Amino acid sequence: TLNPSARIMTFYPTMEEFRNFSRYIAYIESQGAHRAGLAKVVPPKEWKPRASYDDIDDLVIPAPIQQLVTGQSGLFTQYNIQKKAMTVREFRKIANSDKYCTPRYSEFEELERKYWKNLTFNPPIYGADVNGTLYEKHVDEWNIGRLRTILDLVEKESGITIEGVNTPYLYFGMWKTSFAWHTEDMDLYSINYLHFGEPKSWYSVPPEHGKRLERLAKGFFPGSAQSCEAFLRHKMTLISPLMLKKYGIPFDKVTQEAGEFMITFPYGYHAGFNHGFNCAESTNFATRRWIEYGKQAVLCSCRKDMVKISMDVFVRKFQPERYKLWKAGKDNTVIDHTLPTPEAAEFLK
Amino acid sequence: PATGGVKKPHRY
Ligand SMILES: O=C(O)CC[C@@H](O)C(=O)O
Ligand code: NI
Ligand SMILES: [Zn+2]
Repeated sequence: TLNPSARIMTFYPTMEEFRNFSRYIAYIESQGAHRAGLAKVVPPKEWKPRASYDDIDDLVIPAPIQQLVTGQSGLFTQYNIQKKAMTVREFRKIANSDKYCTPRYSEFEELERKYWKNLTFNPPIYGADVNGTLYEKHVDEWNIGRLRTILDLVEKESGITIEGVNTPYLYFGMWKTSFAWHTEDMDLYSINYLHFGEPKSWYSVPPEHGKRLERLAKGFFPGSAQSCEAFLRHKMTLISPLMLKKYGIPFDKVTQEAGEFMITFPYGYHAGFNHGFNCAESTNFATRRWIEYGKQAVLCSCRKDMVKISMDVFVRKFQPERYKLWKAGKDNTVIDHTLPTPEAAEFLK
Repeated sequence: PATGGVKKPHRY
């Protein structure tokens, strides 16, 4: 009953609700936000993660990537070519240059049409996956560098750092730069804050319909699926909404504006593109509900360096009564994507 | 090892 349309919801927390992060996530899930697989959270007007973004021109983007895209009829494959390092000011000059700047347009639908029509032309540069944060160290609310969720158990118990997952990543985008369809590593949650600049548009498939998308993708790229079952985790696959609609895959879209947060939920597939020069900060996080997803996540093993997280510490601590069975490989739990996370019980009475 | 890796995808 809580958002049975499974559409993307937007929330407006007061400063008081905003202070406790994991508690608010539990709240929006009690409101059915997780069903769409993506949700927007507009922070209270008083809140600000940083006083000014005018002192970062010398920040270096170590490995910018040029996005070469090949495809047709709504199905594409993206090849990220690493380019020489450059500073933000240099990236900005190129981003706003006449060659890569956002084309003129009226409504969003028009820009979206131009994106899908020209994505294989004039390959843009994306300052993606950059180690770092732009938050001021005194910001305690929704600080992406320290969210305080159970995902912290990984670093606290194994002392293992997985950059981008338990640490923040910055993304400097320009017109037409894209992020392919995927769910988070280990099917975790993700938080994405657009610090400044032009918008970032998103597409999302309800977690309860995720398999349908995987099925559809496997059909479009049989060779890729043959080489790796979780090939989508390679983050190279682009699929247009027209193709999603044509094959009956449910989905929704939303545009994130500067100063707004986007939360992706476990096993929630998403993809998108940047409208123009901008900067976003992202990382992963977890809740008790994620644990079962982590245990059942289909992983990529055809490549080195892929993110892998042992679920042993979570099962042992949060599901001690199921731990022995699980180790024996006999845990047959079935995930119900509609159910909110346990921490939400508080808001359901 | 059981836990490790990096979020950044392999580039070309
Ligand atoms: O900004 C991007 O490149 C996409 C980020 C999105 O995949 C996320 O989960 O934060
Ligand atoms: Ni993502
Ligand atoms: Zn793979």
